[PDB]
Amino acid sequence: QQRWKDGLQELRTGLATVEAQGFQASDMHAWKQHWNHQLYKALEHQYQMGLEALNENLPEINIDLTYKQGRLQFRPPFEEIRAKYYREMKRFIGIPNQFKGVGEAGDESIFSIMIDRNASGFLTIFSKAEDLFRRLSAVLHQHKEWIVIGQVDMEALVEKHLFTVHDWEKNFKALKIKGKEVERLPSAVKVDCLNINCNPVKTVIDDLIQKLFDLLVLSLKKS
Amino acid sequence: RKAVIKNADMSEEMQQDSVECATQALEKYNIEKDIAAHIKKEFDKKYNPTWHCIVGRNFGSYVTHETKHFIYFYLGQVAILLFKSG
Amino acid sequence: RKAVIKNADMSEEMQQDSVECATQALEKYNIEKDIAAHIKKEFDKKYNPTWHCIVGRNFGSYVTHETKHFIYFYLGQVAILLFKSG
Amino acid sequence: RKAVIKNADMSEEMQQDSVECATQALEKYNIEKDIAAHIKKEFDKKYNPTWHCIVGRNFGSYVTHETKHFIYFYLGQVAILLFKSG
Amino acid sequence: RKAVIKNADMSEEMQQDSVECATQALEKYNIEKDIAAHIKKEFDKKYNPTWHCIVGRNFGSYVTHETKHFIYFYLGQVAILLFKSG
Amino acid sequence: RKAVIKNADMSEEMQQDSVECATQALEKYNIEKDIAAHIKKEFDKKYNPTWHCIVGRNFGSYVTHETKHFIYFYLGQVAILLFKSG
Amino acid sequence: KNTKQAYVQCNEDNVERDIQTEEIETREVWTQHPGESTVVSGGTSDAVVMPK
Amino acid sequence: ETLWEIAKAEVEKRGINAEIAEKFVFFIGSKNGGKTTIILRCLDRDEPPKPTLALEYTYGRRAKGHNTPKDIAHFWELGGGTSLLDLISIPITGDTLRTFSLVLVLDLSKPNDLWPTMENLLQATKSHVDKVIMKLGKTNAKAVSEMRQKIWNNMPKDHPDHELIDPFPVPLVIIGSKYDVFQDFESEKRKVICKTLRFVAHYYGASLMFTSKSEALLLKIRGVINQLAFGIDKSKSICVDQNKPLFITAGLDSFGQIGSPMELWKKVYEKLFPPKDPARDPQYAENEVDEMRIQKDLELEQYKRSSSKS
Repeated sequence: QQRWKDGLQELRTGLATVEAQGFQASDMHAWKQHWNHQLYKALEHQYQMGLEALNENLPEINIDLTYKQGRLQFRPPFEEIRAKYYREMKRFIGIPNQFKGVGEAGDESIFSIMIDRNASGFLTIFSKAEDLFRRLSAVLHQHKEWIVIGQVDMEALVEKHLFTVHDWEKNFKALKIKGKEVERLPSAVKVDCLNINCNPVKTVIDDLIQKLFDLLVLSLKKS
Repeated sequence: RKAVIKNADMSEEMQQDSVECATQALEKYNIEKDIAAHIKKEFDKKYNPTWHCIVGRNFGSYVTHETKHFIYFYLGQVAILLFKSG
Repeated sequence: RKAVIKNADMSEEMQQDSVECATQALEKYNIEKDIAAHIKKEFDKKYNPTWHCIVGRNFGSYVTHETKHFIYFYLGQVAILLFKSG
Repeated sequence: RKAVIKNADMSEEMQQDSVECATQALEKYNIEKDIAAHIKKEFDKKYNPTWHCIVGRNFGSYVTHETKHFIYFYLGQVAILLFKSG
Repeated sequence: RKAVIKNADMSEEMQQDSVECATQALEKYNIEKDIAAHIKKEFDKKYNPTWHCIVGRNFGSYVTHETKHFIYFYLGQVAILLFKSG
Repeated sequence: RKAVIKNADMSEEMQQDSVECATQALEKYNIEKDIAAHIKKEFDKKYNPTWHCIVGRNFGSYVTHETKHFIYFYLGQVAILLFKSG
Repeated sequence: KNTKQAYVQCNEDNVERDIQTEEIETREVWTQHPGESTVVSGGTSDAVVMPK
Repeated sequence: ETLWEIAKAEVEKRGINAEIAEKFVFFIGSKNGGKTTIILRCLDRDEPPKPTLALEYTYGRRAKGHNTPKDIAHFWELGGGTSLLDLISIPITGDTLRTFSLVLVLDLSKPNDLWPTMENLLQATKSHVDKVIMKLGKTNAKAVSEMRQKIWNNMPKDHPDHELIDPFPVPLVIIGSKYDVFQDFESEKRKVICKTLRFVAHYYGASLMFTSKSEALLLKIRGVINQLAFGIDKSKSICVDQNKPLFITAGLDSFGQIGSPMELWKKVYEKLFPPKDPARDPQYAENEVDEMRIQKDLELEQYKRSSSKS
């Protein structure tokens, strides 16, 4: 975007050079108004491109996930990062209607019309936005559903109905398998816009299995 | 300007009148003593004497008030203390 | 903290006590809330309740006081309003 | 150039506006005193007085500010301190 | 630490006190933030709050001060800005 | 002519730009003073002030630079010294 | 009578902050146009000869 | 084995109703109707209002007092007859209809231009929420039955439930905006306008409130429909007699009282007001328009080929 602004400044200088030659309204009008129309087409191109791949080309956003007392915590809050996401979408569409290039003293309407004219693209950028957040919502639940994070106490259950030869091997092999599984929980998930760090999750779910590991092995020995 | 209530031991109706009365006083008067006077007089009329009002940008107070007749709030940067005593 | 009395409806002995009391409060306490609190309490003890004290650099007020129990004075740049009501 | 916020006790809107205002000031002016003056004046207009601004490459400060009205950030190698007090 | 006063709106006695205070601050403290903090606190104690101090070799400022409470001076190569506001 | 870097305390990208900028300056100007002026001004704009540039066929120097902003190199028989300080 | 004591302070809070900028790292360097292969230096394996 | 079954059973059993699953609300209104100002103040923000809206998102946070559970409320808004279904259909899904409610804000500036505006917007949203209840192929429709049976038996608290004059299976509260201009209408017009507002309240079973400073009901009732965010119903008395303030408790607004169906609509409708170049062709350029043409086509065609399922 800085290069867009820089080029417009050069055009305004060129126009200033034209008018500085002592011309009348008719002559300077021809210059600025004609080029202003060509700038419309150039700017409308920029706007249309965004409407197709706006979400794909927004600034990076990161968020840290962690577990506390059996609840998924966010740092910063989830509602916050998505609000920033939405504001970036808004900021884009708010550019092709505040235009100070050739003919900066003229009527800005020459450009702002493109916002409503190509407004059919709003469905595209917002549908993609919603699908991304839908997909983010799904994986957030998967991190809570795959490995239970409540993990209520288990001592009573194992001491009352466990640690016979056959039943225990079934329970403990399944535990070791869950260990192998959590070792594969990705440290982050990348989508079109957002990056979520899930490394803190991997740590906690690994410890949770290890806690169960010790419970079963330690009380088996005394059976 | 924007009303922000910091403290109140006061019914909801009197609280709203405190803000409304101070709002009108601040719009109508420039001098603090006259702003305060407007607010006080309005309360004496509707909710009986004896009310007291201090309006300003820089003060502290330590006062005794009647139960259910105390509010402290700002309109923008201007603090208003409004209470009954006597 | 030079004292200048601007207005009073108060005996000379209470006027002097007000200045000396406020002067001590101003020497000891930095925050107006505490200065006002000091002053008020000393009067309730010596001259019976109910006293009120407002201390500050920028305010106006409109208050009702008991006859012979009102003073308004400065210590340096800080105004102190001291009166009985209730 | 690149804005990096190190400290802030300030709403998100004022944070971004402070950067934007400083960015324009740095583009328009070379001398720190004039950069600061631009930033200060704009804040007094948009967010009410009284703001103060310090701009520089080498300093230490100790200041007192109003809650929710303090930011310290860099534009490149130039530090900008902006806060409300008074 | 030779002192050169560039601008002041301050009594002569406070001007001298400021220079002597800042001079001691630079003898005692190595870091600008701590130099500024020392100086600020000494004025809050003697001259009432709210004081602000900037100490450094490279900065500009634009500030608002209370009349008769501003000084800007150098001690050698180090500039000290000392004023009351709020 | 052929660029030969002898010493550098500078990033690889800035090193190449320094040579390229001096090369263009040497192509455009015959006078060393004017070559230096071109090189200095371009660096202040792209990499922030304050740079200094010396261009010549016969000199010795002893200077102080900011880290990552010093290069000394030849273009043929002409030496160019470029750094930031201040 | 049922009365209460209370107080208000306009200056409800006064937040103090300390600010310190970083330092600038500088070095002293030599240069000289006429001279030896090593122009300037900051103020025995010899594996350098072996390739030739 | 049984260890995981128990762990699963408890995390599944609990977690619906720290704070319970939050609701969210959509704001039906017009463009630059003053709605943004009300919303931003309700959320306790100091932000300047934006006139335009393109499916805007905002949120707020409340506490309870024993702790800060971080009670988050999500908000969506859109104003004017712009991309109505293209945007309204996106944040509203049947799976979350239980937690979704509507609020309608009326700009009193131009009641004439407002009635066709709000009607079209209400039709678009009503149609959508009505469909999503089973559009998703929700075989387990028990929730669908509960939603319609609860909503359509909450307004007719005492009045016989003769008919559903307009099946509206989602909560609604109606509020005005910028009533400061309302006093400046002809007395006859103010009365007909008031009847119109009350009429709509009946069809939708939506309470009505005025807009002021002392009128704290505005914030509260929004909180009520917004998952009790700012208190509970706090039912007050109707103001059909005074006609100076506007207020309706949904359920007491019988036509026989507020109007005193089609016939009542016809009366107020007809009485108040019945009359309800990007081409750049004449221009020439060679290099500018050719290159823009080429680039325009190449980028758009690539984005179409991506064959996104969105």
